Amino acid sequence: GFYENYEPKEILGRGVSSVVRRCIHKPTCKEYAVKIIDVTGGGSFSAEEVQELREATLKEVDILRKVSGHPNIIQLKDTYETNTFFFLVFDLMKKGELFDYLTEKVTLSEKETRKIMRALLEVICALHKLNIVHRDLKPENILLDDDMNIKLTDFGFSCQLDPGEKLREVCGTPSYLAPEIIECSMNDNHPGYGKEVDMWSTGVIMYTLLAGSPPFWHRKQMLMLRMIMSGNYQFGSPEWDDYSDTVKDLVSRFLVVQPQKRYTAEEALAHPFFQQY
Amino acid sequence: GFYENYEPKEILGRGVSSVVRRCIHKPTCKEYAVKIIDVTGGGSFSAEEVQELREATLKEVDILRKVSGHPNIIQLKDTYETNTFFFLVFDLMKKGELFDYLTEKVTLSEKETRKIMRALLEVICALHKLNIVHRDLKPENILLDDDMNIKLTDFGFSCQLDPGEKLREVCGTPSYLAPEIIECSMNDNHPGYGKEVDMWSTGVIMYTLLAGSPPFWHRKQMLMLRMIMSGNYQFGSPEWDDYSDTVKDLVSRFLVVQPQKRYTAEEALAHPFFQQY
Amino acid sequence: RQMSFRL
Amino acid sequence: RQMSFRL
Ligand SMILES: Nc1ncnc2c1ncn2[C@@H]1O[C@H](COP(=O)(O)OP(=O)(O)OP(=O)(O)O)[C@@H](O)[C@H]1O
Ligand SMILES: Nc1ncnc2c1ncn2[C@@H]1O[C@H](COP(=O)(O)OP(=O)(O)OP(=O)(O)O)[C@@H](O)[C@H]1O
Ligand SMILES: [Mn+2]
Ligand SMILES: [Mn+2]
Ligand SMILES: [Mn+2]
Ligand SMILES: [Mn+2]
Repeated sequence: GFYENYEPKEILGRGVSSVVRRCIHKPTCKEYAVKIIDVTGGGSFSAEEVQELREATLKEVDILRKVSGHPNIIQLKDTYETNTFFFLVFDLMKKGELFDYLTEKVTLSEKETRKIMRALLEVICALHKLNIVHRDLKPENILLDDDMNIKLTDFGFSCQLDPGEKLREVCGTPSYLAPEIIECSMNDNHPGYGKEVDMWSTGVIMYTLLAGSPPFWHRKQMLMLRMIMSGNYQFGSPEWDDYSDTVKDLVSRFLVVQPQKRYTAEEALAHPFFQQY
Repeated sequence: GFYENYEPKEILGRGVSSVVRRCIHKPTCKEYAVKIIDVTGGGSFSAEEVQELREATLKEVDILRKVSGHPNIIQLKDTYETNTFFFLVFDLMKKGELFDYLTEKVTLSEKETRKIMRALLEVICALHKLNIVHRDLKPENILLDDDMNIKLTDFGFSCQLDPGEKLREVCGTPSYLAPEIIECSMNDNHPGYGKEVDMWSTGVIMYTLLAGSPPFWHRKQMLMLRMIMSGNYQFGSPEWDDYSDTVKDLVSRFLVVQPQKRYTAEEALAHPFFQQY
Repeated sequence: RQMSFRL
Repeated sequence: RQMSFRL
């Protein structure tokens, strides 16, 4: 099936239920990246649990097929399935993620940040026109090619919403979580959440590029969550001194607690930071 | 200070507030591993936040100095401090972590598992005699040397308890968390927790080596936490079929919800699995 | 580093 | 992968 067509190489990355490796296509001798997903739960899960994970994986593949073709989104080339594993073959990105890049440069400039955010907002605008929420936006899920162009990946928690539908689950990566998803977990009489969670996360990304660290970074998780819930953050000490007031205005429109008042992708691309007159 | 004595190389690992790199000692030309900790919070934290992180780091160094000398614990060689960073120089472990090892072999045998667990329990027994709790036991924090001997590391959340003292904070890695720490977060009138959380985590480690996956592995975090709280797990389908009833008895004595009934390190080393007569 | 989760 | 946290 997959091992008769491809040859497995080294580990490029790892997830909760997946391992990402470099692989050679036997026929053409070209290199690709393969996500190996274990639906059986490492050693063993229940049949119910297995079906939940098999249905989550098929929705991932579905969104990947719908968004195919966009120049700044990763391309899924070929999928394979067995009773325990799923194999998703993707284009290989040699310069890795935006997280690795940030680690080497510590902080990025206002000009380099405008480049990346203009591309990222364009992708978000496209997805939201189709009613799709990514739901896991972060530096580790944004890859770079040889020309340093961004390529969005990991659509594992993604959803295409129906007219009227709202999501109720608590999922994501802790320091990028919007406050409405955390609100959802403390009150079972909450209305739900929608596409707006992606804009908060976008804001966390943008602040982290410019300052070197995340806006709501704290040692104790309980206080981190209280800080994100109240929107307690700041552009402090010497760090943000070199930066204009326009970038800071844009970041603060993303970091708004009430989702109905938060900026959208369309509105963010119209801001003076990307130009206005 | 640190850059005048050592030369920095590649990234070997990354944490929430730290980056671990390979480095050459200028004078002797020998290779070491250096943990770079940012107390300033990436770009910027508050003065309060900074002092909390600076005091957490100094306690880490303290425990590292107290436990120094044990053959199966990592050795801290040299520390450096500035206003924003902390530099902790350690012995370099070329074969990496037990997590990377597990990924390549998928599952380990009963005999290979007896080797690792006998060593790990010995270290835990030593620490608990000194009243020290590690509080973050997991495959990613257990390193291997050239002879494949285990070396315990990451004492970032560790504590030496006073006569009578109990801990009240919620910290660790989600799938290895004992139920008493999760109980602590839902009821502010709980008595606290102690050294017993390390034994639960030890149990999660042992099951994960043998089966290939963690005992309480589920897609939705809310249900994962309910599963760990109730102790709902199983030795299912074909996975555990090859294994004896003695290993399974030992794992189930670790995975006990009531901490007063849970096995200790001393008791675990006396079990028939490691020998009895 | 930080991974994703499901409650 | 999984990282550590503080509430
Ligand atoms: N196409 C690719 N080319 C190169 N490296 C890749 C590619 N896809 C993924 N990787 C790497 O592997 C990692 C894991 O992939 P992915 O994000 O899809 O896994 P996951 O299990 O869904 O992770 P997460 O914990 O975020 O949910 C990424 O962080 C990235 O570094
Ligand atoms: N002495 C060492 N030699 C080689 N590699 C090392 C060494 N120490 C650490 N590493 C690697 O770097 C990683 C991170 O180190 P460490 O666990 O101390 O960081 P951390 O920030 O405390 O991580 P965590 O998220 O678990 O809290 C480890 O998982 C390991 O792979
Ligand atoms: Mn990912
Ligand atoms: Mn994912
Ligand atoms: Mn660690
Ligand atoms: Mn740690």
